Amino acid sequence: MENFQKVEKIGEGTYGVVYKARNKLTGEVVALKKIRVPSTAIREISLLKELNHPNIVKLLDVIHTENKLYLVFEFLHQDLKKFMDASALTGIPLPLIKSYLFQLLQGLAFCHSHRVLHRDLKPQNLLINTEGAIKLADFGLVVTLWYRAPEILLGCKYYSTAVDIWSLGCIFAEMVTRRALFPGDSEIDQLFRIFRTLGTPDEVVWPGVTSMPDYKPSFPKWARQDFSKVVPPLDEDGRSLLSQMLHYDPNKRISAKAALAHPFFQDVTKPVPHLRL
Ligand SMILES: CN1CCN(c2cccc3nc(-c4n[nH]c5cc(-c6ccc(N)cc6)ccc45)[nH]c23)CC1
Repeated sequence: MENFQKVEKIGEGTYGVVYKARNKLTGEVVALKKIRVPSTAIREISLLKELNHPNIVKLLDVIHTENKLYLVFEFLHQDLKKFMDASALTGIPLPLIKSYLFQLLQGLAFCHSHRVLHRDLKPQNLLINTEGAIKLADFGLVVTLWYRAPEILLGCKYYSTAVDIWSLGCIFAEMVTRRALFPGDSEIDQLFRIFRTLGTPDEVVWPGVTSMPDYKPSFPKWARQDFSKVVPPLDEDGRSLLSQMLHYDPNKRISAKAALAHPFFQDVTKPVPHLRL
């Protein structure tokens, strides 16, 4: 760790803190996460090092010394959140939204084929570069609930890769409308905001829902809203794909692999964004 000079504090979480740092040796500029421990986690992390893909932020090295764990990541220059904020008055052009969505589905298809889940996708841990790339970061092993799948909120303990598809659907929506799709400030408000838009789930659309740990018969019954009202600007191919990413039933929810074959992506390209760094 003496091999690193911290340049500036990049992020703070409930696990650790992230710094932009320079390797006094390699010369490289990297993102250094200071985790503040389980041997099983040492092996869990050791496995993430092999999980290498163009759309996953590279774990360059793992450094375990004393009562600290440091993870050295590939550095990227901006997060999607900042880019969304910066594009808020014009909106991200559709071709770029499509490219980012496609690339993220590629990243997820990869992860998921290795039975790895992200669990906590959000704009803040999606990182972009000048080349038009977007990458998955901050894999999960005040907390924002806005992107949480309904099965998680209802207490499902052994949830699936489908949770990441739900999160990405919410992010897709957000890029298109320039507003959070489900901005809840508590678990129940998150759940109820979902219900109010997509309708209160029942056994018809989601077999087994009523026997989930935190499901309550006393949940209010709201009707599903018209989808054309939810992401207006978006064309029918986009809305179609979104609806399949936001299916209640995790087993009906589209896979990353299947989503990549959706008609929406027939004309996909790779624009370059204009980044102000
Ligand atoms: C809230 N945001 C976060 C992003 N922040 C940020 C701003 C500007 C440039 C940034 N570059 C990063 C970054 N590069 N590489 C990373 C790797 C992880 C990582 C961490 C954990 C894992 N597991 C994998 C990768 C997290 C963050 C980064 N983050 C940046 C701005 C504030």
